[PDB]
Amino acid sequence: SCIQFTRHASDVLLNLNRLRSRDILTDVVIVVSREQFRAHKTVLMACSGLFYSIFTDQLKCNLSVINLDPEINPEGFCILLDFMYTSRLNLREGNIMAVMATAMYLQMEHVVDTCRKFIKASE
Amino acid sequence: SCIQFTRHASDVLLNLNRLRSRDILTDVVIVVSREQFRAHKTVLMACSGLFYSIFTDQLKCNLSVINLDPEINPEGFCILLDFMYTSRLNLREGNIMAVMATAMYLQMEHVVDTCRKFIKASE
Amino acid sequence: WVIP
Amino acid sequence: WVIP
Ligand SMILES: CSc1ncc(Cl)c(Nc2ccc3c(c2)CC(=O)N3)n1
Ligand SMILES: CSc1ncc(Cl)c(Nc2ccc3c(c2)CC(=O)N3)n1
Ligand SMILES: [Cl-]
Ligand SMILES: [Cl-]
Ligand SMILES: [Cl-]
Ligand SMILES: [Cl-]
Repeated sequence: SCIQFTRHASDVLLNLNRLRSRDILTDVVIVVSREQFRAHKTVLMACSGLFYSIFTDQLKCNLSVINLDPEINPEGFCILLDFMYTSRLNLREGNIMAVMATAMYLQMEHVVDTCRKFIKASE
Repeated sequence: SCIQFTRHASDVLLNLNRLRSRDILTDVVIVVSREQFRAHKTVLMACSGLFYSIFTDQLKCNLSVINLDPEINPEGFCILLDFMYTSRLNLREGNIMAVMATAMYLQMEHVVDTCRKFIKASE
Repeated sequence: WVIP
Repeated sequence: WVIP
């Protein structure tokens, strides 16, 4: 018999992004080919199968720095981190291959699906 | 020129609630008249003007335990904590006064608004 | 607010 | 996915 507030999840995510932009309560640095990205472990886990696995590991859950595979492109990661905190994906002809490869590595199934569809349309 | 994934914010919140239910990466205990509630500081801040003010304070941001005013009802808090993580509010004739009072104290404006409207309809 |  |  609950009532539901339609905009609540969006408003929560908007506030989480405001905290990220002001570097409030960020608890991890993600290192991508020397580029550094500060974030909240819980948001990373909520969006990515890879971060979910990393931060549920009894040893890795305590790390303040995570280094990604050197093949990962920092721009592709940046676009995906922005998507995690906003639901908006900056998908462009010039970045689609790097975004899809990063989303496959991060295990972000819905992003991989839209990249596959956008690539299929251009062939 | 971004594309947007409609269900992303809801899916993020659903995963944050799964982490809460499994007590994963919870970093604070909220004490309400001896009852204890584990949660994520970032989610509390994203939903409540009171928690936002508390955890942006340079001393309180580091506390692992927060004690609420003794007038706060633990059931009212529990219903509001559930709403924070789900967008669903269990509003009932028997709890509406305690829920509104707790939402006013926590500074959850949209919850206060619906409680005022539901109370006005019964008079 | 809605009935979910 | 939509055009926001
Ligand atoms: C599976 S239970 C669960 N519970 C809590 C969290 Cl934080 C979580 N995250 C997560 C796991 C896998 C995947 C994603 C998020 C996005 C994606 O495409 N795959 N999962
Ligand atoms: C105002 S900027 C901002 N930035 C980040 C966060 Cl985490 C935040 N939360 C917050 C503040 C006030 C209120 C709520 C959340 C719910 C409500 O009714 N009032 N606010
Ligand atoms: Cl470390
Ligand atoms: Cl995704
Ligand atoms: Cl403490
Ligand atoms: Cl609210």
